Amino acid sequence: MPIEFTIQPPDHYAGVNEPVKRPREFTCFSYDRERRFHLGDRSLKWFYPAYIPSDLSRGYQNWQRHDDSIDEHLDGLLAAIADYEKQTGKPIDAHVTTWRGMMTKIMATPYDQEEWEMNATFYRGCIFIEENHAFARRKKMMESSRPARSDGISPNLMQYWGYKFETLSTIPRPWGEVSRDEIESRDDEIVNNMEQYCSVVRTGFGNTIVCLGGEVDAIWDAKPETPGEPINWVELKTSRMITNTGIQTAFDQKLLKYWIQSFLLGVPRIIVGFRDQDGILRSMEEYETLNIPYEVRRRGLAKWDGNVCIRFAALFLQWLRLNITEEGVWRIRRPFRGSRIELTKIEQVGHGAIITEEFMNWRIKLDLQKAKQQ
Amino acid sequence: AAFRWLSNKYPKIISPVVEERPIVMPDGTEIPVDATRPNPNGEEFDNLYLDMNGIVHPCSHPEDKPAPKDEEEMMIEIFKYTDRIVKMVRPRKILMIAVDGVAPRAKMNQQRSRRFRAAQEAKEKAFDSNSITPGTPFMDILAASLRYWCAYKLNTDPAWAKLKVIISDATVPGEGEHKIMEFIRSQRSSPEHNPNTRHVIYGLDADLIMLGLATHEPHFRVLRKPFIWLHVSILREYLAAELEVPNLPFRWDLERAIDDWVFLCFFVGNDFLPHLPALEIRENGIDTLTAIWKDNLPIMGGYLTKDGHVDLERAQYILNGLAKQEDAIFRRRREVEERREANATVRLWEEGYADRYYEQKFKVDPKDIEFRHKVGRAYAEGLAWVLQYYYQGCPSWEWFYPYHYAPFAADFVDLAKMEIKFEKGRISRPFEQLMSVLPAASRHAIPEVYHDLMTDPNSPIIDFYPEEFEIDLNGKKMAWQGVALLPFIEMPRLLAAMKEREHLLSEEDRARNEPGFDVLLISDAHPGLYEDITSHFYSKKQGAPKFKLNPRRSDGLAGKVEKIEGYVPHGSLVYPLARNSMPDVDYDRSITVRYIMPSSAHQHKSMLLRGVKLPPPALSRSDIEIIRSK
Ligand SMILES: [Mg+2]
Repeated sequence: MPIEFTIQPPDHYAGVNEPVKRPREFTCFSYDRERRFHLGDRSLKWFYPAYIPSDLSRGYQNWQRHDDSIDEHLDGLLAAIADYEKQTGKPIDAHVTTWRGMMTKIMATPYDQEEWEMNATFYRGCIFIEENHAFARRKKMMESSRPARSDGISPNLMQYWGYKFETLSTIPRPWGEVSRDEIESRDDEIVNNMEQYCSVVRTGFGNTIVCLGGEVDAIWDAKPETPGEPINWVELKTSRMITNTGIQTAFDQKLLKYWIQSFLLGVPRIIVGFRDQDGILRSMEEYETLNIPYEVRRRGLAKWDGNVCIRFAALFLQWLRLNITEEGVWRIRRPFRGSRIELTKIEQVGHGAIITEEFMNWRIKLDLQKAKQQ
Repeated sequence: AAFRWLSNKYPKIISPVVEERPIVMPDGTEIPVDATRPNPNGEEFDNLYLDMNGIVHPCSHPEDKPAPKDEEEMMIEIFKYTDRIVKMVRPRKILMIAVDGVAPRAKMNQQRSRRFRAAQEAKEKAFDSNSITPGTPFMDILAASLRYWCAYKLNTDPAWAKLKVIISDATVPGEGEHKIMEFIRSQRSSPEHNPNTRHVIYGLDADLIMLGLATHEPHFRVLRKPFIWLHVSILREYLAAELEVPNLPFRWDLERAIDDWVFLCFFVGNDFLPHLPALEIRENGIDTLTAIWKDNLPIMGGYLTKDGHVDLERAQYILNGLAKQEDAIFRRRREVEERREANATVRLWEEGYADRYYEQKFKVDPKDIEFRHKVGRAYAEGLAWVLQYYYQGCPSWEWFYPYHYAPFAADFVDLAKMEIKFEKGRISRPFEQLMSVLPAASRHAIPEVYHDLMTDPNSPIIDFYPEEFEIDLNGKKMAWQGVALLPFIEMPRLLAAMKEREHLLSEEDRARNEPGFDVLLISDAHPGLYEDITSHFYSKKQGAPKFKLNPRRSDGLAGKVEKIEGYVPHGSLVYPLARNSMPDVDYDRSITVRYIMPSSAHQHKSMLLRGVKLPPPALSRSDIEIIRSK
């Protein structure tokens, strides 16, 4: 028989305030413009705002793209954790490890109708999760095979109107150290999205403790003097101007995923840029990650509440910890408008490519150190 | 003149201070005003800065009192006035007391030109007001008295319990306003500085509002019987309406327009240079230059100033636009003056006027044209020095402008061809200031070993100390409006004459001539910084004697602090003067450290910080359309 988890209506999970253990950054890593991995914060940027009227379509022909046909699995996240374990002389206490994107798709599942598919594996009492890259690529081939809209807006142009706004809105050092010309000239810098800062956080829902990796765009000031204190991160986003309440509905539905995505890494502030339908930037606004659900609740135009997502994630993670107990690879799938998540064991032994041999060799060395210490 | 101009052009920038006054009891005792409550002005201020020579001079020769009979009576009046300000401002996070140190040479020449007149008036016609100068016995008594009063306040006034008190007394170089501005730049450069920090400054000079604009902190306030606020935010709304021009070939940017307007104000008049013949602020010379700037901004290809540096190629357009009008401005002036004075020697309103001017004032042959251009280039170098001194700290301590008079705009030729470079120089010692800026009448203020040099006919520098000198009233009505034709100091000759001797000074006098340090004082109540200073400098686990502040633990004061030698924490606080007119305290709750600013190795920048939230419009749609129409 196949194994299945039933997605109840939100009403079934609601009204219970399941506890969340506040996110702590405990290791971090950078990608540079040429996609070399480096430990630490060398690719982090400071926020500093754009010139209000500017053309987001400017420079589209020169955009340096990360090639999503390349599959990176978990590689940077496992490496950054393995360094923290080497520095501390102990395994981390988290027993589930993943990219934030899977955590978002899980937490959105009670409300979102979209299909998603994942590969997962178990090793030495710990669980690891990734998106199925083949499913993602096939879906993106099908989406790029659709006929164009009457406005002519390419999804690729929408995605460039993403990353251009991040280059217009950042600086490579705190405001005290950059020159004037390095702020004024930014309209003419060529955009790159291979360069990233990834933050790794320890977090937990109810009884289960989880380690999340994810991208963070920028910081508002300096990192704090000692670990584990709240950090003034910023997330930067773009969307069309809210010209009428029909757009406000779609925006207040986007805010569910924005809130989850910034909540899971403790990012306190979102800054949103609004384009017109040709691509000119027209305004910017500030939102606080604690208050987004409260504002959407107060407008009442969209019907979601994060306590459902949190408890659904806790129950689902616990259900994975009950059903998955041995090595090999499992596939998790959510059919389009499907009322049940599907689970199946697809490979009997090993990890496919979800885990590096370097990570296996490090954990083997660490368990040999536990035996030698005892 | 500057205030009468500002009040009449920009009246909405003013509002009266909300003052809460002490209760006086039936026995004549005073109940102190509890400053732990919210400020009654309806807005809360993080930082207060005192330009302390806005108090010390008034106390020594007041308009509305008899003068104090002795130095202790003067210090008590200084405390009464200083306490009254803090009670109405109630600063939550920093109080800074700045006292004038040794000044740059370009300022010393203006002080010399003031003090020789005061001495010749007293000679033609008790406490000598020249005693208020770095390195006198009086400034030593003040420098001790202020540290006592701050320590005593940190023991006995609950509103100061979380306050940092920063003192920069007369032993530390720079004038008070030019100390305070460097502290504000130091904080803006820090990565954790709150962009909505609220500041107040107290002082008498009209330059403080020009400095207010030049900070680019948006919520900044200026303060000056009742008191009034000037708000920098409201003046920025006036300038944003007035300076705008459509269809420029570059991105419009308000901070650059404000800096250009600030430069055009210092061009009309400042303390360092004589003002141009074509300009007086009473004639609205700022409007004339503003009109010229708005008319050339479409074709200069950009703004006149960039972060306190001036573009001399663009400056030529402004000076050409003035030069086309000088003969009309002189005719307009003389017509109005001769008309007014009929109804109530150089002949600026007749032809050939510039040849007679250069003959009578500079004593040159009028036919030497290139001398006029040389004076022009020297004046343009002066304008470049003045702007950097306000925006980027002191650019040279030894530069000065070597003439009693100013050139015409018609003399400013090819400014685009100039090279401007400055050398930092040596800051003068306190006695080197005292001998530069005192006439021989006040010599009781300085060590005896130098007295001969001021009065002996055989002195190698007697020519710097004339017993009488010419004043040219220059068609003005008062000796304070005219120019004193005093000789300029050849600085190497004076320094040689004081490098000789010096071994004759007392060990106290020799010690008094050394440079000082700033100090930070705090109360034992402070919720983090007192734990840090006691644990780091005074626990048995003694750390390094220099320490870095943390902005989350210091309430956003950013910088470094240093342990003081020979000081012992928490002994008895003793009042220093003879008659015990103020209390001692048996166990001092305060502690003291040396204080160091985060150094501006970079340029500062004329920009709003990220996270600035400007106040809502004080000007109405009607006020904006009125000023655009005017
Ligand atoms: Mg972003």
